[PDB]
Amino acid sequence: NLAPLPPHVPEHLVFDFDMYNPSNLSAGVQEAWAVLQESNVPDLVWTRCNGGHWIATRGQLIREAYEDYRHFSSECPFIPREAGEAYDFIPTSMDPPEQRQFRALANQVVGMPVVDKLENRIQELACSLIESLRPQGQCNFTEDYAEPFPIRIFMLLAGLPEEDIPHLKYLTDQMTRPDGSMTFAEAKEALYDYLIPIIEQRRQKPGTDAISIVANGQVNGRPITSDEAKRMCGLLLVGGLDTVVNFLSFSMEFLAKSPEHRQELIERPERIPAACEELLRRFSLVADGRILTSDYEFHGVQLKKGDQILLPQMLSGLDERENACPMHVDFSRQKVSHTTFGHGSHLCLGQHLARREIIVTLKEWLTRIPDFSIAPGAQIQHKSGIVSGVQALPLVWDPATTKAV
Ligand code: HEM
Ligand SMILES: c1ccc(-c2cnc[nH]2)cc1
Repeated sequence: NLAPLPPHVPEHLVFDFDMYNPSNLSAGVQEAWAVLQESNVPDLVWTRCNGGHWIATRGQLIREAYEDYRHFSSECPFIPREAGEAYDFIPTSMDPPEQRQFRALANQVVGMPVVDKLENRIQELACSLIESLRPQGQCNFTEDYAEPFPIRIFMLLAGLPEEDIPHLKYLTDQMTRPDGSMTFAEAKEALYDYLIPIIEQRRQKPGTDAISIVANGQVNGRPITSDEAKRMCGLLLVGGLDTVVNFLSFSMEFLAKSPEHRQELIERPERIPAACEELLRRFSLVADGRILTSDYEFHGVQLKKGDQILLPQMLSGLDERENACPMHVDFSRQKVSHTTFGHGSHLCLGQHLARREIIVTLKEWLTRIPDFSIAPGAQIQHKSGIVSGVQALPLVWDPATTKAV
């Protein structure tokens, strides 16, 4: 389903990429997207899928568009338009300087200090889940660890019931990797039907959880409104539920195939941090974009006010002009260039949480289960969308090679 090419688009800039269903999906998600960086594809292309939009395919362009909020606005950050239109998440749907007050608050809830505080639970939960897995010789990493780990830590943080996971997780999946079962607005509304009664309660009777801190916070000297709180909380949910979850599966899938990488980390633990950056570069997974605020000429292409452009954060680090041998995971790269957690004013506030969770998972898993692989005859499937994922990850191992700690 291709939308008719608008007038201002040179037919030579057409490249019909479906961000919801790239062509080389079988090969892997990052590999499927990276077709945008072949010699045949211009730096800035137009796809007729998902109703027509620009895509910047290079690190240099993505970074620039990101920095440039004057021209490229977050007002409508999602493709398709209706999805970007229906989204009113804060601070994500706002530009500086408005953005800034809301961000400062969100930072209170997720920043460094909170991670430092939660660190012992993070470690506790990872050890406990792993130890629980170990003797079995087999899981579903996606369901058995990558889902529970990051999620139970978020629920804890936000003061929400474990019982709500199944429910929330579905709604969140609908937003980043729309199924067709429900539109974006419906998905947004139901998540919202959820939070509303909750924020009500925490404005009345405050706790120490994130929702309470958000719901009772100050923004530009006055108190945040219920609607504003609803809107920040929405973002927190998706970030909390949907990101690290998918990140871990790509990473683990990689580790399950690369014994030598496992070993390197086992013998030279001082490398964990450096490896974490490299996996963040290679298994980058977020693709969103911006809306043009006017007619503007970018890198020789004429953009019309109201044109949406996808600025795949995933693509910067997979670019050869930024990283030599981009598809190759190398723990000792002198410089790991990426924009995994974004660029410009919208840099991810929850990056600290995310890294802490990755490093723990690697350090702890490898410790107990140093030798593992993918189940013989399992075919791993990735999924594409705003945030990409792994469908299932069946792992197998000999319990006899594990070590209980
Ligand atoms: C490994 C996982 C993660 C990745 C790759 C990721 C990536 C991103 C990206 C690319 C952006 C900017 C989007 C834009 O510019 O449109 C962003 C923003 C955001 N992220 Fe993350 N994120 C992750 C995890 C998290 C977590 C765990 C949280 C906290 C619950 C979170 C909270 C946020 C917030 C609050 C913003 C908005 C910042 C602003 O608008 O000022 N993220 N993230
Ligand atoms: C949709 C909404 C939120 C996000 C996100 C921000 N940080 C992590 N995930 C990604 C897509």
